[PDB]
Amino acid sequence: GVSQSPRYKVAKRGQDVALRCDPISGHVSLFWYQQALGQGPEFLTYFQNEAQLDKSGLPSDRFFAERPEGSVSTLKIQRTQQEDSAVYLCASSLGQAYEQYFGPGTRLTVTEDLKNVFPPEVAVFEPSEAEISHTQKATLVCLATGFYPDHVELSWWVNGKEVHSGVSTDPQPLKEQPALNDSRYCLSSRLRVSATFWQNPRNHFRCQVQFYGLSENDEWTQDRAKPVTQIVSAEAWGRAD
Amino acid sequence: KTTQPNSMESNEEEPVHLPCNHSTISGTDYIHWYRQLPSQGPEYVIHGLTSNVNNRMASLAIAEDRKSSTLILHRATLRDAAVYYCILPLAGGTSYGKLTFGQGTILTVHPNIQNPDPAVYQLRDSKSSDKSVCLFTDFDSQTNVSQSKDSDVYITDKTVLDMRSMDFKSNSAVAWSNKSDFACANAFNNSIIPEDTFFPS
Repeated sequence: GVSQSPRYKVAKRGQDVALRCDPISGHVSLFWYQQALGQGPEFLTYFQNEAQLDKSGLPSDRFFAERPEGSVSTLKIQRTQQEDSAVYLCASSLGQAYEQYFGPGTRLTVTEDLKNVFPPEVAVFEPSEAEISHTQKATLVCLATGFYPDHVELSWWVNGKEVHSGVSTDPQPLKEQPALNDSRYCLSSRLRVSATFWQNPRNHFRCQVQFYGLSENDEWTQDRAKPVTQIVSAEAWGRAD
Repeated sequence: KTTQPNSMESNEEEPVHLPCNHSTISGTDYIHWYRQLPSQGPEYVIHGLTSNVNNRMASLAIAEDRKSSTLILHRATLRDAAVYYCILPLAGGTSYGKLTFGQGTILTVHPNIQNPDPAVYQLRDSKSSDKSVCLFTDFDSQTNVSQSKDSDVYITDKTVLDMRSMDFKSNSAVAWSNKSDFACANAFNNSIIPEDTFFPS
């Protein structure tokens, strides 16, 4: 379907950014939207082939879009401001009589200083012996904390294989310091298995948190390790007890 | 312009009627519905200019006076939980297919818990963490989890966990903190929980 890149982007206030959209082949119409947290998508601009027929949604002159060959489109935002923080969506359709197909979106977070960027710390909490005795089930909890921006994807891996069944991850990262605008975040996830599965010491559980941060093009002058895109994991082995 | 209720709750397997208000629309105007699942981009659901328009998942209904429309989900499942947008685009003139998404309605689909077994468990601490974690789980879908009255205590909202292998669903919430006075016995004190909730001792 429709693809977008980068999927995540953190930028320092005042820097320029470029968001790319690769629409479905042959789709004449392309739409760009800006979606702020807890809000619905807001229309930005429209293209019919290479012609930008309606750009009434562009916030200011800092926003510019192009679709030079009637296919790939780029949305550029110059001198980014905190208010630009949002998920930018792109969609394409064959034409007016047809439905729109959306990309996965590009989540942009604009921060005052890149020193605000931190990777998550990850910890796994083993099941309660009481839950095991009472329900014959075992719930593991993963906590990802202290990260910024809120650009993460958490997954569970058992014996080297990703699991989907029995997992429940929070929809959105929580602010550790609600009062601060550059507050770091925390995210939790649960993996529930049968008691017998947890009691097997041969079973290996790993909580993996993919963090999206700085790239090679970003400068870094802090003493700590550069907070680049990376995975941070925590593990636990089954226990007989 | 259209308006919809801010949110709506439904139980799995139940049909769901999502209402939409709008100015009288002509017999040539179409109503479109899109939905957006968590952290995903929007997706088309259905559109039409009359009632009795449908597909697998849903049907569209338009009131006789054309002042309201309804998206009917025949059999809601957990995966149907999402934000639903009722859109009334322009037809004719210089229209090109522009869609104006409003705020939409948040649909939450609750699991039908056959055998509630509410309990609060303390999980084993982690060597690299100074936090203590408490798990409130297996309670009926009618139970609501509130935020704590402490800034040092973090509590997530309830979420559903589906163990498809055993066709078993459960509701749960987590609370954690590094405070010394923090204990699972009081972690969820700001929430109205079942009186028969199990607290291991």
